[PDB]
Amino acid sequence: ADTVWDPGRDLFLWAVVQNNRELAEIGWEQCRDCIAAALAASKILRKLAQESGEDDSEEATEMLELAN
Amino acid sequence: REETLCELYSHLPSCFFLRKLAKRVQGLPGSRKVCLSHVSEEVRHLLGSFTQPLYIASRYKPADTVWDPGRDLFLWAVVQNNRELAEIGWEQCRDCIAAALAASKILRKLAQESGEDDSEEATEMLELANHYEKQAIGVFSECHSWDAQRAQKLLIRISPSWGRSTCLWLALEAHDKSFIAHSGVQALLTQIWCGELSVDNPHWKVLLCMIFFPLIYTGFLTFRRDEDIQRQAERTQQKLLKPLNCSSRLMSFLKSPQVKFYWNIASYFGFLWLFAVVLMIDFQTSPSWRELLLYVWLTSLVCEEIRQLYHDFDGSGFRRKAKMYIKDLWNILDVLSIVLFIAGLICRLQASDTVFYIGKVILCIDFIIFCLRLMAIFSISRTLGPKIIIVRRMMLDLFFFMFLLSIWVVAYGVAKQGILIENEERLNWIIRGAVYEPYITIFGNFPTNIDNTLFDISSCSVNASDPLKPKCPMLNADNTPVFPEWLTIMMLCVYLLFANILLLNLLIAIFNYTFQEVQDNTDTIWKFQRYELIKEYHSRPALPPPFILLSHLILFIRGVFLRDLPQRHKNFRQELEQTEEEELLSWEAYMKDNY
Amino acid sequence: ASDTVFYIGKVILCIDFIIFCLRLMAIFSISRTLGPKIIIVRRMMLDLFFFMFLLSIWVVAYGVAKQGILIENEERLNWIIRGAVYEPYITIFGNFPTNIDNTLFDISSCSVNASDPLKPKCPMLNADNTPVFPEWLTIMMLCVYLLFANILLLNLLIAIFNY
Ligand SMILES: [Ca+2]
Repeated sequence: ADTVWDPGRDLFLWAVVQNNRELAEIGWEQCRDCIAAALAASKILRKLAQESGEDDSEEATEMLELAN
Repeated sequence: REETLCELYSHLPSCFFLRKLAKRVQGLPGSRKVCLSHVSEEVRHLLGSFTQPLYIASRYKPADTVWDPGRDLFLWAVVQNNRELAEIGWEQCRDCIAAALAASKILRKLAQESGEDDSEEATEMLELANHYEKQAIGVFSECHSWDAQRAQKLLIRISPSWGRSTCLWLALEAHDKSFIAHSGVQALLTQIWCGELSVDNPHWKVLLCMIFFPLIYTGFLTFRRDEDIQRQAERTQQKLLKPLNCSSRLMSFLKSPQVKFYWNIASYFGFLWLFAVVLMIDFQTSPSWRELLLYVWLTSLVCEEIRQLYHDFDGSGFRRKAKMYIKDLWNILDVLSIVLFIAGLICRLQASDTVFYIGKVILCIDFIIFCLRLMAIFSISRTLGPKIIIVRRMMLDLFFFMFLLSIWVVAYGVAKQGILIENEERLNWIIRGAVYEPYITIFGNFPTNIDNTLFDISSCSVNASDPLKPKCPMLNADNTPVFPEWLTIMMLCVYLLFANILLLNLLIAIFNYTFQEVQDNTDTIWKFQRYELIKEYHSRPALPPPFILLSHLILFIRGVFLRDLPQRHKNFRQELEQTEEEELLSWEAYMKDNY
Repeated sequence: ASDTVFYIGKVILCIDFIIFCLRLMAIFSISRTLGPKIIIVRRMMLDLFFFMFLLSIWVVAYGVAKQGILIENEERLNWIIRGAVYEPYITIFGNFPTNIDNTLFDISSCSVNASDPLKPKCPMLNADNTPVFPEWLTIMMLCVYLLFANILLLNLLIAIFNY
């Protein structure tokens, strides 16, 4: 029930969850703490790459390379 | 104009295609007058025996044979292996997902059957074939993202410009691995495989509803109809073609291929258990009642094979049907199994005791053929051609090494029996102690292999002992061999080393190398197999092979009265309406330029 | 306090001991996370089961044929399974000189129906002390079966697990 309002972490999450290589890199420098944000993005990308199933042209290459 | 092109085929440079056409004309540029059908014959031989001819002679720009000028320069530039003149020719084409795959198949077949020259036919032709495969994958993956529901219409139509053949058959006949690893083709194949029933049903639910019939009626299985009419009607309306009714759902569930696969494999296991109990427990002098079911079963199975021969394709020629029917491999296994069973059934009621045993042996061999016909379904692939390419080479190399080992073991055997035994007048002991024992020796363990002393079981005092005794080694003193035992051990060590290590390691090197290449080849083998299952379990009637004659009665009675199943295949091959066709082709030409 | 369940409880405690001794090895080898185990356990167990099914078909075929050709109909069902699925299954692991165990009459008794004390029925004889079926066909068939079962399938199994 903390729920702080940080505008830096909104564009970064919105750009990570749709797999945008060049729009999350713009979003990352606006963040406040950047050792938690990168690791949270890496975990979201690896889980979302795992549970795709159907399409493996996107979810393997793009998502695992962006997570690394 | 016509015949400007005929001269264009006349001016072709020296190539393997030109050598084939020159061999055909028996029964250099500018001299000849090549008719187009003479080309069209060899084009069919490279493209496949299935398709219709491309060029009807003196029927140009008038048995479809549409006149498209885009597909002439592209074919003329592909068949002479021009990397930079077929790329110019490709953008002038009308449909470019069929053209690239047809070019890929022509290049791979022409690269295979060259034989003599392998500087050109390996590198240039296989690289160009992979190039056009990649171009087709790029165009289709551009088309699939934009609409995702017209792409499946695009993969299944008939193009008249390539011999009335569909794009999917050109794709999977030439073994294009990266075009079938793509997602849209797999979604289309899963949509065919699941049939009337909607996807996302889990695996166990299908079998559990196959066990209990009203469980499907209780809403346990999602279907295509209900989900489609629930989403389609509501989504369109709220943002702004009949309901399945009382007794149709039973036939709709029994028409599915996925359920039909399980209901055929269970009956096949039942057949194997029935034949296993009949062959061993009760095989009486007279045919018992249990053994009659076997004969009724086969009769139904032979009628099933005759119906597959009739209505797998619609070629309308008896050579045209049988020539492609025998080109299978699973059908070959079935043909051999039925022939062995018929020979057994001829011999089995001889009423003379001499042939009663031989018939039982024939039925045992037929059982081995049936139990291998099981494994053919889940492991081997359908195509007759690619098997020979590796079976011949590896069997030939195996035979050569085996011959090389057999020479060595015969040498060791003849010498070893030569040195320590008096001339033997019995020929059976010669082979039994010269080829048999050194052959069995090399597989034995090295401490066990030392079995050497003068006199244990050999008897030689009066000629030879008849009850299974070899002649003794010659003795100088009482209980001694004139030949020292340590020379025998030294010679056994040399023979054992050279035979045990150096040759067998080469055998294990070759077989293991193929095994590692085969196992490490690909991950798309199972996906390719799915498509091999889909056709045969698609066409076959619903009811299992015990009651398949019940389906044969209806389908045979319907066949001669009024023509039934007017679309023989309606989920694979489709003939688009002419008003739709142009709008369909224009969309993919736009997507090609955008790509 | 009833003797029937006193033995079953001891068996249950032995299985519980096996679970405790594996709970030892879980500490020093395995990892905590439940999820990543299934990703490889499911695939490798499924591939293993498919190959094993493929081998079982072949050994059942060889067993049913081999007992089919040289024996009179057997009225006892236990010897059918015991000499059709058990012996070809134990054969393929044996050494090739040891695997040749073939002659007409050592331990089989068939003169009056079947001998009850653990004797299979004899192969049929035409002459005295001879099989009507030649022994070299049995060896030739054993060589084909032994080659195909011993090499080609098990090398694929060892290829996957070793990979
Ligand atoms: Ca068939």
